[PDB]
Amino acid sequence: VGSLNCIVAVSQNMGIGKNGDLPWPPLRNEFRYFQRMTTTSSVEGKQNLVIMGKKTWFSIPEKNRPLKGRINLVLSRELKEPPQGAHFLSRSLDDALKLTEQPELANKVDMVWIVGGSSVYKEAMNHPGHLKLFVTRIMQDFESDTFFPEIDLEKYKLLPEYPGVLSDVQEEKGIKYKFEVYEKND
Ligand SMILES: *O=P(*)(*)([O])(OP([O])(=O)O[C][C]1O[C](N2[C]=[C][C]C(C([N])=O)=[C]2)[C]([O])[C]1[O])O(*)[C][C]1O[C](N2[C]=NC3=C2N=[C]N=C3[N])[C](O(*)P(*)([O])([O])=O)[C]1[O]
Ligand SMILES: CCn1c(Sc2cccc(OC)c2)c(C)c2c(N)nc(N)nc21
Repeated sequence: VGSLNCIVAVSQNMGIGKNGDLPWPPLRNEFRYFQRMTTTSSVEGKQNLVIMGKKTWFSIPEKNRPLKGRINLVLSRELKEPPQGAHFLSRSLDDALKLTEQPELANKVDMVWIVGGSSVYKEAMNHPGHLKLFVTRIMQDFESDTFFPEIDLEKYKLLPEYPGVLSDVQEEKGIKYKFEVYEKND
């Protein structure tokens, strides 16, 4: 199994969701970028795995589920099986990651992408090890009911460039946003 990564899009006041949807109106290229980053392997004959909490899964439009060309794994202690359309179910982040080391998954999985929500991000961010955060900065405040955890810039370095990620500002529907990559290794 390769890289462990988080990917998120966040507002200026650290917002990631509101009422089970994004705080902002849909941004076409942000969706494209999320799709491109989580799908693209760098290891022939392998697939990336996406790990998300239950609320995150159900927040994706049913038509868009499962995230195609990726192995879809949902985190939940209440569910007894994977949701309709999902591939795997685990009862914790550790278990999910433990699960990648099984004869089954071990040789099929390139990158692992945590795609939210807050609690999943928090646990990954605070766990020792090599981790990147792919952060889309939505450059306004938006009304939100769930937030991205604190990024500790003592451990997470903002990268000055990263291949296949743009460095300038984008804008859709009057909303400016930028892509960022942070790395820690501890
Ligand atoms: O953590 P969750 O997925 O839900 P949260 O934090 O409320 O997120 C949903 C909101 O945020 C948006 N969003 C999601 C990802 C990225 C993103 C962005 N802008 O990039 C935005 C969505 O649109 C929503 O508005 O789910 C909570 C349930 O999942 C289970 N959970 C989380 N973590 C674990 C876990 N189960 C087991 N282990 C772990 N580590 C829990 O399920 P339960 O209650 O046990 O059945 C949580 O309830
Ligand atoms: C495209 C919006 N979006 C989303 S919601 C979404 C995800 C995939 C498909 C989809 O179809 C409308 C919606 C998530 C979970 C997500 C994420 N973790 N990181 C970034 N940078 N963007 C994200």
